[PDB]
Amino acid sequence: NKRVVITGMGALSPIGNDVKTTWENALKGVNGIDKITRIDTEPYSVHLAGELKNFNIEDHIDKKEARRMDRFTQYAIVAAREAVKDAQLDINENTADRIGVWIGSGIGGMETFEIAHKQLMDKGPRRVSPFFVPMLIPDMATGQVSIDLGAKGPNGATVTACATGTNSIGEAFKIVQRGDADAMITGGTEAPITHMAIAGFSASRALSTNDDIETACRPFQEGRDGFVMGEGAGILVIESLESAQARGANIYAEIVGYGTTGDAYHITAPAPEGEGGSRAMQAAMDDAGIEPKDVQYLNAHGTSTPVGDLNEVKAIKNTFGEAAKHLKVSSTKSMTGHLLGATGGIEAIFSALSIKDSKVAPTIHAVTPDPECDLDIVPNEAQDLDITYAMSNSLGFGGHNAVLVFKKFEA
Amino acid sequence: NKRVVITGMGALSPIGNDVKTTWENALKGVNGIDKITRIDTEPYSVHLAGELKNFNIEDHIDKKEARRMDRFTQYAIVAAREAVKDAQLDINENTADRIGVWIGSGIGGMETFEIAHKQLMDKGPRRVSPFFVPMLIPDMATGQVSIDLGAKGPNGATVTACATGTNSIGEAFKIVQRGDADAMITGGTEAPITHMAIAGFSASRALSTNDDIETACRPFQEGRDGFVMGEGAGILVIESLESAQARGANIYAEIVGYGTTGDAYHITAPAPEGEGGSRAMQAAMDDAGIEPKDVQYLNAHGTSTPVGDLNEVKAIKNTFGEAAKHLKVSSTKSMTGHLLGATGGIEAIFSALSIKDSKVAPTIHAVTPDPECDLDIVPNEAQDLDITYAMSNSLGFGGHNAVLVFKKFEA
Repeated sequence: NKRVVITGMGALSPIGNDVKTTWENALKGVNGIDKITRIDTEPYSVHLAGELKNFNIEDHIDKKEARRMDRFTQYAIVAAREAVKDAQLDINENTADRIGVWIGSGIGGMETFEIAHKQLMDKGPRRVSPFFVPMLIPDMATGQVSIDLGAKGPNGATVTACATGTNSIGEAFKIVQRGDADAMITGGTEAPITHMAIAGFSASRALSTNDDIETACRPFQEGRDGFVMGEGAGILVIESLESAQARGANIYAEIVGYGTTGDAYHITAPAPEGEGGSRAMQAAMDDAGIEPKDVQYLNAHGTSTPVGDLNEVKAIKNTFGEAAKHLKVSSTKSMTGHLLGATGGIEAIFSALSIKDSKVAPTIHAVTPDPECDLDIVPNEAQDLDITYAMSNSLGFGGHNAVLVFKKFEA
Repeated sequence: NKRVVITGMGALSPIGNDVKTTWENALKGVNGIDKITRIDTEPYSVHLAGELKNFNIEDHIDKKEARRMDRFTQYAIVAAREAVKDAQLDINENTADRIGVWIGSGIGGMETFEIAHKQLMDKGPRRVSPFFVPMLIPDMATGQVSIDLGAKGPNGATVTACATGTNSIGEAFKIVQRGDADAMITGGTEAPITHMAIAGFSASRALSTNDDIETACRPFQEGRDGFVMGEGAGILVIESLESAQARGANIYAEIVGYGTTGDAYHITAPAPEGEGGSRAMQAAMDDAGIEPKDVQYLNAHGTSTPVGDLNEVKAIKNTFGEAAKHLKVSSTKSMTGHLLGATGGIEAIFSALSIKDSKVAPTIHAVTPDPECDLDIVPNEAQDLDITYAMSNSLGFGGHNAVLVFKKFEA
């Protein structure tokens, strides 16, 4: 059973258009949420989202070969390129067949559908673009990324809502571990800031109606009224240890555990006591061959929803027990917003970078605490911390629970 | 490596509302393709499709709960129930945690999107149903299926276009094999017969505009002009050998191999000479520990497209070699149509049932033999054949290739 290491990272987030902007800004507690500029939010009750700032796709890809990509694919391509450059992974005739792509998108090409549906309705089916289908479907990020990079190994996408990025990485992890690829370009991507997504998520009352930016998203806090939608992509290049060392690559961290469970409870509501989340955390630690004692850091799912944030704390308290007081939890979503599919990818990056730099990003807006949520939230300011094992949680709609455990590399 | 066996099957297809009907009808070369009744097809050039016949959802699910499910989820629920009943898998307090769900849908809730987007446009954002999001996204079939059955093990969905059914099963296979679950309810589902899907696929020139119900879908033959769209769901209950034997379950077949590759060539067009397809077939055989000599049957992808069908034969020829003209290949899409997400599941079923009943389903409409596609396609009439190893290919849009290898249960 081969050892799997992280050799590259790529990111586009509301707080940075590359990994170290994103990461540095994350340690300074920067706010990615702001008034929506992408759409006219007049008829809605939500006007805030974590949009990418100062981002031009034409800086990265030619116009003709971009007009044929939905934003969610655009972000994946840019982030994957960054991660491959970072790992200095050479994808060529000798290596391509064993270098795969496994990038999920929870929502897919929402904007593309809206445009093409308007067309069919308002102007007839005959004027629907021949590029509609390959722009719309969730696996098109993976397909387009593999074409762009020449990667030919195992090729897929795990679509599991908010847990999409974490599951996709986990699958890619087990693909390398079983020896079916030497390297995988993996993670999550999402472009949900659209008419239909805002109207859909607020219809189901999952979105915050707060118009003020300084408290809109406030994980684990009094007054939290749902998550704030964000966009971006979190991509990892993961390799076998053999491969990484053979080509001489720098190692960020090792991936050692992956657990996934289902609540089998409600289609949108978390299972009471966060029971599914607990079983997922336990499975990931059983995979890693560790116990709760060994985990210093946990990047929480913490979306700033009443039940979610409460149920996660309950899950953590049940699973860790005594070690719950002596455990650093952070919800980086407080800065980025909930990136949906892409959130698990970006959080895997945050987690692995936390092990490397011995730091933990804060949970900003930690103003009005909660007697129910009595965990070490690493409030408002970044703390130093020596980490050996980090956890990342993703507990999304549909009852999907996904957890990854990362480990410091030393030999 | 733990041995993984198929204990249950469930199916909804254009040629039957359960496995027995579907399979029996399949061995008689029944035509599932007929004029579309789902929607007014007047402004389009395509008027045929493989719709479910005499299927009412209220026979299976109460109207109040069905109204909150897109057809693709409705199909997944009904087929999963059948496979569970078939396997007599009991999901309870002691088992649920180790029984997972992994059901993919390549397209998800196309109809739900069309309805909600229309309301958003000509009425307003506040008239959008609160059930829109959980009806729309692709992982909701897995979410709703696990809730309905109480299954709580690994929870996910592999979305890879036409290869969705096959990849999903491959993932579930690997989950049991690594011992992360005792059983998995897995497969593909799809409800693609919608305005936006017909307009989308014809715009990209992938659908036949043929009206002749008896020649619309002619896999591998002379006049083929694209695929014919179908709906349905193909669900398997797969289990560890130890588990199936402990609870006393009848075994259909064993899953022994799984390969997945990426073309890294074109978004819709197959890699030249089906090179990616060949690597996927080789990977699955390497996984299974067999050579091309050992395969008696291969359920081909064969969607009735010029380039696709030709490139698959090329892939088969390149990979099997001498054994190529001693291989029994067949494309069951000739009868069901191309079910997209569901097709991988429906074909895994056919492949496994082919090993059990030692009978191969035919490729109907094999009227005009194309000189380039010179394979043993089991023309028009079902043949008898002893099978030890069966292959199922799925090579779809986005450059995704997925191959499973099944094996007659030994001991």
